[PDB]
Amino acid sequence: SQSQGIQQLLQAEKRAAEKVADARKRKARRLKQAKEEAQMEVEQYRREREQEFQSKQQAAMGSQGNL
Amino acid sequence: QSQGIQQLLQAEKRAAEKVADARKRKARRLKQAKEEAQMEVEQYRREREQEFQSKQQAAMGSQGNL
Amino acid sequence: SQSQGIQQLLQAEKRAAEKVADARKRKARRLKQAKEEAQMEVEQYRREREQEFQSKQQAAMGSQGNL
Amino acid sequence: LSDADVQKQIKHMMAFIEQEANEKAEEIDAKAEEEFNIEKGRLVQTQRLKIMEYYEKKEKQIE
Amino acid sequence: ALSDADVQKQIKHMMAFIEQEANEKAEEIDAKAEEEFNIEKGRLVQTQRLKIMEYYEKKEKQIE
Amino acid sequence: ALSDADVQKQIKHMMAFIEQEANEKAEEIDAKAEEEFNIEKGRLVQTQRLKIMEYYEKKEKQIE
Amino acid sequence: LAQLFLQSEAAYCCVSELEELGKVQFRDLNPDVNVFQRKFVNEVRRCEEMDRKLRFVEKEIRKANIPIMDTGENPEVPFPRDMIDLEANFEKIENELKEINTNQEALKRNFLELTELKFILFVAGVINRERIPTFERMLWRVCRGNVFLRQAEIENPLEDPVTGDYVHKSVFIIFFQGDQLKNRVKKICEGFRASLYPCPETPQERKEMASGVNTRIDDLQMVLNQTEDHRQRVLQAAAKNIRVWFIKVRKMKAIYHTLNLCNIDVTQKCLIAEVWCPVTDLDSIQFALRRGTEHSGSTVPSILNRMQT
Amino acid sequence: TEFWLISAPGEKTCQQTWEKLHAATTKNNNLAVSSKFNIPDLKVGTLDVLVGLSDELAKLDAFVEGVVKKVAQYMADVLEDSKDKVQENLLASGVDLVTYITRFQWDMAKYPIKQSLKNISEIIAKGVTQIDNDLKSRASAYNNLKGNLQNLERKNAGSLLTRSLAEIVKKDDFVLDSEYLVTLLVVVPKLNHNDWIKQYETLAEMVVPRSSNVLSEDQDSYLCNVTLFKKAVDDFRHKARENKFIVRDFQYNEEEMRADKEEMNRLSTDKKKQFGPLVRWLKVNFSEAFIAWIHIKALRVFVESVLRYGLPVNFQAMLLQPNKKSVKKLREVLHELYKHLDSSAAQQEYYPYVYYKIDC
Repeated sequence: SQSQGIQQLLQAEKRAAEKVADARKRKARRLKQAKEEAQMEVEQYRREREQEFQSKQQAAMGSQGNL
Repeated sequence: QSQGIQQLLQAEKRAAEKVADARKRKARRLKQAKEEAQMEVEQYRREREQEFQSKQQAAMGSQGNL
Repeated sequence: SQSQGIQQLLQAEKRAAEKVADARKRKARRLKQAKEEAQMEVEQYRREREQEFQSKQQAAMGSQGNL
Repeated sequence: LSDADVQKQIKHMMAFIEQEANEKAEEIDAKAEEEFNIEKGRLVQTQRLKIMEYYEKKEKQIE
Repeated sequence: ALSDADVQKQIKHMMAFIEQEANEKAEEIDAKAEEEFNIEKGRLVQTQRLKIMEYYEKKEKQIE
Repeated sequence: ALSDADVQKQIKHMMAFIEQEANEKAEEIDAKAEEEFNIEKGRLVQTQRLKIMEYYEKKEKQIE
Repeated sequence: LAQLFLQSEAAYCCVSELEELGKVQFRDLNPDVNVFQRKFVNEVRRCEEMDRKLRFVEKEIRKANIPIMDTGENPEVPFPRDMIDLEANFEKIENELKEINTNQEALKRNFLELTELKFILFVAGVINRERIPTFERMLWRVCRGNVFLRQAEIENPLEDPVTGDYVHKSVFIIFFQGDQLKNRVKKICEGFRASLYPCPETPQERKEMASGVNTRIDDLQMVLNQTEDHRQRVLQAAAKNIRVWFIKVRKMKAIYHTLNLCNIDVTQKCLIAEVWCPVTDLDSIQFALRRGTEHSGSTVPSILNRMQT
Repeated sequence: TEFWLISAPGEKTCQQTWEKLHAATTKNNNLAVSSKFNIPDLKVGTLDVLVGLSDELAKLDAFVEGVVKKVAQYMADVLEDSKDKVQENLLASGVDLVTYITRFQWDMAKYPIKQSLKNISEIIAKGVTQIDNDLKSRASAYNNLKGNLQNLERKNAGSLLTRSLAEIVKKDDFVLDSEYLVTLLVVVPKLNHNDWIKQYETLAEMVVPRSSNVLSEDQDSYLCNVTLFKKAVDDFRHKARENKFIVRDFQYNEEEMRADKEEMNRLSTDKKKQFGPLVRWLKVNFSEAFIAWIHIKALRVFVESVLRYGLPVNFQAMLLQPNKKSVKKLREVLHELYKHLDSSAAQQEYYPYVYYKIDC
């Protein structure tokens, strides 16, 4: 019955190995997603700042013309 | 206790009187010493002053005479 | 008679000791002589060189006044 | 000892290994989520401020 | 275990002893008073006398 | 199995041995003395011959 | 108590001759002088050292049960000054032999360890198994029932590297994931009579490594066997040479001892010695002296003067 | 009262009855007291941590047990709620261990049950360490006051040769600020008491008549004062020595004697004042220390039970109060109860259950 105990514990160890490799994989996946979302927010910020840029530029041109 | 106390109180009184009286006399003699010294040197001053004055009139006379 | 043979050998050793010390004394004498002779030789060498110098000098004066 | 004790020893060998594995993986994922948010915030703030500086200098220049 | 006379004499002695010491100190004090009298008089009279002499000597040089 | 004459002969032999060593040792000493004599002399004679030689040669060079 | 006087070289030869003759009783000429003072101490010391070295080797030779008959040549007894060099050559043998045994033991130890490895490679670990019931129990005390104990046995074990015998051996080997248990059982196995030093490996690479070392150790055992056979050949030749030389050396020492028992002359590097001998012997000795001095290259007359003291 | 702390695999719920109810296996046939521990559900991460915890807790347990003993002995010296003959065991939260064990729980007040074993063991360890240092400080303060107080009591104690005169001599015994008299004190043997009363008169010149008196008496000797001329002090003492009297040169000093009495009373007051709160504090801290002892060993037994049996963590743990001379039967019953269920692998080393001795 020794060979069965040997096999059984090796099976437990294998699952453990799978478990940690996959947890690390999820970590990696989440980190990439994090980067994707972060950049999305950055781009949102960019559009906002570009719009304010456009707003200021036209406002100044108009105002400056008057004076 | 009361006999020894009265005795030592009497001895203390006499001893204290003896030394206080001599201390007082010392102070008195020193003041007297100063007054007598002062009187003598003041007399000496007066005499030297008279000599001085005598000399000044004589000095002026000689100078006048030359 | 062994004690006599031994004393005669002692006498022989004493003579040997004297003969060598004497040889060392001669060595010293010979060295001083060497120095004295050396100086005598130097004086003669100088003499030879002086004679050659003067001969050369007279030849030179003749040759120099010439041509 | 009999096979019943062997199997008990084995059960114990499995059981501790599995518990350790489960705890470590859980620890790993919780920290992973923490690292997700931490790295995300750092990156965002890092570049947002640079963008701001770009914008502000130009705005100043505009006026 | 002592009579009145024996201790009474000793008490008298103790008291007289103390009075005698005070008397001797008083005599020492008056002798010193005389010494301090003479010391102070000599020091003062000579110091002032010197000041007088220097005063007049200077006055003498001016007059002459 | 030796007589007084035979033992004395062998003693005489030993003495001759000593005399032989005495002579060889002395000769060895005088030979080295001779070597030092010649070495020092050659050194000295060449050293001073050359010194006076160089003096004269320099004066000769000045002449020519 | 006649006195003889002659050169130390002639004296060397004569002592050789007189000692083998055996009819001379010498007197000590310097009772107040020690061996340092006699100035034979260098020669005796040399003798003592080589003597001890030879004895050392001889003892090892005797341990090996060698036949060396030690048959003769001893009577020749020469004593050249070159004996010092002979001594050194024999000294080299001692050093060589000691080095070989030291190395042999070292190699022997390595062999046994590799022998265990042969058994260790499934895998059969090595324990003494005197009281394994208790080893097992201690293992469970520190933690009971946590990991499988694998048993293996060794078929027909060979001589124990320590015990020096052949016992059955079996071993329980446990793989642990935790460091605390590895340290625990390390301490346990150190306390227990067991060799559980290498890590178990299932990978083929370790099996190949074990095969490699199992071959190498076989080659080292073959080398050991060769160096031991050479050593035995060397020991037999030395046994003969040494037994004969050994006696010759003992005679050398005897001679130097006798030579210390003399007075050293000042006039010439000669010694004078006194012997007590009857006339019969004195005549034989004079003849012996001629023989001795003739063996010495100097043929010194060596006068012996009869004395009536 | 000693208790045994034992834990069984607890695989069946019948174990409780097996442990407690069924005479064949119940401790001492269900005559001995066996109560369950209420232990929160804690987890052991790894085996390696389990072992570390095992060793660390054994060390910490011994540490705390020692502290508990130290503080209990301190209070024993104090003689506040514990003595050498009675009240040797400390109370837990003011009640006995028997009461405490009846209502035993792991205390979230000492360490949160949501803490890992490392953190829990650390919090308790820190607690006990702090308790020990607090004890070290308070005990030092008390021992300091106790010794200094006794030293002052002793100073004014003893025979007339060494006893302080503070409680003996009065201001009314001396002629103070005298011009020429000095007062000497003479300790005279009882056998020469009357002799001294007379003899002292002739020990020096210039002695004041009828000035002598008796200042105090003792069983071996009497203490008398004498007033005499200053210069005679040397002569009196010498002749007093000649007559085998011990004469002390004591100059009455009202300020020094009062200062000494005030210091004595001040230290006595301060010692009692600190004592009250001292012992109240210690009694409280020692109870807390005892409870910690209980908690930490319940954890010890927890983790050992886990190490001994594995998972899940439902074990049959009982606190046993042995009956007199029942230890043989107790061993018998517990042996048969658990030995047949586990293995020959497991006294001081190998016992079928988890077992720790509670020394109370």
